[PDB]
Amino acid sequence: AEATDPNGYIVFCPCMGRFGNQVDQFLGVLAFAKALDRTLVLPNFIEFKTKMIPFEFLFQVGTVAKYTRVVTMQEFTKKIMPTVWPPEKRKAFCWTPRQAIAEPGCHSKEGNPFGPYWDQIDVSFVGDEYFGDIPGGFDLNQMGSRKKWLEKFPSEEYPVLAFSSAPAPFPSKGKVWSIQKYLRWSSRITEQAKKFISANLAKPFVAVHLRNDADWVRVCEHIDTTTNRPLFASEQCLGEGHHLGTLTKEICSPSKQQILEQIVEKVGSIGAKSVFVASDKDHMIDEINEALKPYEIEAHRQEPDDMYTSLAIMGRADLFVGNCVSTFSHIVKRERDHAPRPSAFFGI
Amino acid sequence: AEATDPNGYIVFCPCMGRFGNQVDQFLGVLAFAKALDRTLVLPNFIEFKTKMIPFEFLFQVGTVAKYTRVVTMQEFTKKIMPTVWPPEKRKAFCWTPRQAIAEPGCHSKEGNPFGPYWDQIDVSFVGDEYFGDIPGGFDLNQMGSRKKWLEKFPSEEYPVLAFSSAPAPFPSKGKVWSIQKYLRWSSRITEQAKKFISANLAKPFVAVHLRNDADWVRVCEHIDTTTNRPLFASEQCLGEGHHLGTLTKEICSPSKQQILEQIVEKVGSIGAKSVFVASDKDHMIDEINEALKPYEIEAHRQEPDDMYTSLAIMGRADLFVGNCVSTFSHIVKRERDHAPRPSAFFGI
Repeated sequence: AEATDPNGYIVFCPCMGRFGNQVDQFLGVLAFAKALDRTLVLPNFIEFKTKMIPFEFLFQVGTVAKYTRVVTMQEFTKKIMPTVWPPEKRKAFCWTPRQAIAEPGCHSKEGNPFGPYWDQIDVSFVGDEYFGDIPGGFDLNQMGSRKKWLEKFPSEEYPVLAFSSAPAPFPSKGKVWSIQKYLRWSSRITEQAKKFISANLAKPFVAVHLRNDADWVRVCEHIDTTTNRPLFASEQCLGEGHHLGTLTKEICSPSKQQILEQIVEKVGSIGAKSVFVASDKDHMIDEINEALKPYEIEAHRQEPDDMYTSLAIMGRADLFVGNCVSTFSHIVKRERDHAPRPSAFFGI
Repeated sequence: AEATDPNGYIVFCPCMGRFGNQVDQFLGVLAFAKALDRTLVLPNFIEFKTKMIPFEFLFQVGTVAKYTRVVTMQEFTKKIMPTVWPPEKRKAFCWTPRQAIAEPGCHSKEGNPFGPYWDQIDVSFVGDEYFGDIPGGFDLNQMGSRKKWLEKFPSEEYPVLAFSSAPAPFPSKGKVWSIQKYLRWSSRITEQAKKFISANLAKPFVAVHLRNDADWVRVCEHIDTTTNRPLFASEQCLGEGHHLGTLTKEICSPSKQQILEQIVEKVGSIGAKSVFVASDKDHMIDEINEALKPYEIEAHRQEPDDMYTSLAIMGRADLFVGNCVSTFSHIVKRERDHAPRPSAFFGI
């Protein structure tokens, strides 16, 4: 006999993008759950090898609970689902019906990682509900929107709002960035971060995020400086709606020369004794070491490059230099601001 | 030098479902274009063999123009696109960014028939815009929604609103059904309809729509009579929100016996001299002929079964017996009501 939340629950797939995008929307989902006053089922994060990673393996449940009411996916499946969310009542929630690429619907389980995510917790949907007629959908930005959610999907009939995709803005709104202070790395991640730092990174150290795979270069070469709209996390350095300047290809994709000059500069600025590099592809260790040869310091990376432990290391750095467009860099910026530790971005 | 509409244009893919669903949303799109006061680019309809069928091959442009301002796809590509919609300005419009199954976006051209549709008219998108923050999206149902469309997407910057999917409710709202009176079959279709009738269908004739492929049977066996919500076109026989009765599996998927009894009954009722059958699969010609043997009349079908000419034939029938759940049957019902000719449905 489990006593469940009378207001009910939200559960969702963090089904868009890599970890950067997933954390970016997760901040919004926390706000949305708080605003609706429903318990948030903490997601399994998704990694592409498909691997589901429990929230609690990465971040501390105790800490996130200081923002809003939460349960782990483990608690939800074992303790909550059996008494309030039987298989006959499992409905998925999306904006509008869509054509499968099956009747018109959300297609919550079509493709990867959509299907694997829900299959991980033995969930099949027996119907869809739509929220497009609630003004702003999940924004809660508009008058009567919050109440329409309560009106349209009452907890008795709808104890679980299960979302096909994260019910949150992408990219995240400035108002949710500070929620990052409630994402505290797990003990395992923090131990690993500390071990690496003591083993390889003489203090003070500069940590850098480099983004340079072909997919990334393609997005950067599309930038329109005349319209100058946000791209991914670009507002982190340029302000809301870019009121501070123009997003350039130099900012999105700094050249090897631009990277090396700016690293040498930042090392000089703080009298750094080591450099840490995290990258999606080219860590430029050999080129950076060649550049820092006169300072008698070296650059170090993780092998293999553990995404989560690298974020934690960058969070602990004496100085962080990130890529302004990258949501992965945005995790670091927000942690350093709120979890203020000095940060900088390439080309700004 | 073409003088174009200062208010601009709407173009869309009828990217959901077979022709029934496509016409169902098209009625809504006509209303939406009318409400926004933008010229509607008439779609190419989609058939799965992927084949694009020009609007004007099926329906009369003159007739639809009596509802709202329209141009054919041919006019749009040759006369309009070159002066107001250059490749650099071709943006797609959807509710929210989504994950491709590519950066987050509408993915207007991912899969089939999405990609082939836009490739048919040589359109590639260079960016996405979202409309989820306009209350109700394309509903225009809500106060300030119409004006937010005008405010957010002005014709100067946005001369073409190009939609990834039809910007219309599915299933269609009762308020749009009467718009079907502005869909008048082309001369080619009507000639073919008449030829078949004179050749095979002694008057008066009963026309029947039969739906029975495996995919269909699967949807019908999911019906919940206790919640009794609309399914596809079911409101055509049961009223808005089913205020008239309960949608049953008998209505959705009538048995062979139920079909045969009800056909014999309807033939009796009007002293019918022939039967016409249109089906997605089993036309039951041999079983129906066995049943009508005592009336000395026969059932006839088209070979191969031309979807469009069959709808036109059913529209002209002395009595139509349709499937209440089917949007294909709903085309017939609405034509007979508005284009009132007698209609009936199996199991009601």
